[PDB]
Amino acid sequence: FPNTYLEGSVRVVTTFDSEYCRHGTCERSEAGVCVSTSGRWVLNNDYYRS
Amino acid sequence: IIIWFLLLSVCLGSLIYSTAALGVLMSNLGMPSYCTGYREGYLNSTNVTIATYCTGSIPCSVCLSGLDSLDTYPSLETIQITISSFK
Amino acid sequence: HVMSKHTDFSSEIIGYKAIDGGVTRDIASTDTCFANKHADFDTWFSQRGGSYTNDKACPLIAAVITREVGFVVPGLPGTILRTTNGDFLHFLPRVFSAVGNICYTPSKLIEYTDFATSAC
Repeated sequence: FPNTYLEGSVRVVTTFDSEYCRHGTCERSEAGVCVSTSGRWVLNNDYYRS
Repeated sequence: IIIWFLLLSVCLGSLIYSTAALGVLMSNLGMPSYCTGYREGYLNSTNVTIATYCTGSIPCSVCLSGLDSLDTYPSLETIQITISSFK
Repeated sequence: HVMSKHTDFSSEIIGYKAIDGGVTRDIASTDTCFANKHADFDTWFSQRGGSYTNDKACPLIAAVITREVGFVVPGLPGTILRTTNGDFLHFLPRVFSAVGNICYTPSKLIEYTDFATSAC
């Protein structure tokens, strides 16, 4: 799991150039910073960017 | 040579089947018998799985056949899945 | 082995939840098959007009209870209780009334409506 700085209704996350995995699902992401208006799972890629 | 070992394995399997039949007769009619100890210990034990209780021993597992266990649920498993990579 | 129905601790149950793929999820009327160990679930599901077939290859039914029942096993949600007949049971204990299905983050506990789209 990546490092986070804010949890709740709004989340901010930081990522590195390595794949991250959670319960039953592993995903690949690039290094960067992401901001979400909802508590949904967030990773740095085109799929979540869209 | 190999035939003797095969016959020994067959005889051991027949003895195990006889013990299982004795356990079935116990479950049907009582019963103070060979398989009482394993089931009596397992019922009061907190071991939800037979693997940790019997430690892989064949007769212990044979005596415990027919009872509910946590291992019987296939839905509790979770196969690890790798998501799609890119476009 | 064939599953059986039990009615113990029926007065302490508020509702029922389904466990699919090792993760608890809400129940919808469109689902057609479950693994059940309770008889009151038939009245719970019939009042909503649903029907189902019992099989072991289908999500398990667990009851939300207001009483601490059973013991905790690592890797399994809720609590596990074994009946006097050897059958096992599953329950969802809670501390406060406003509880649905709760998942664990590395730091805190946050409720969720869908596992696939949550911080779980």
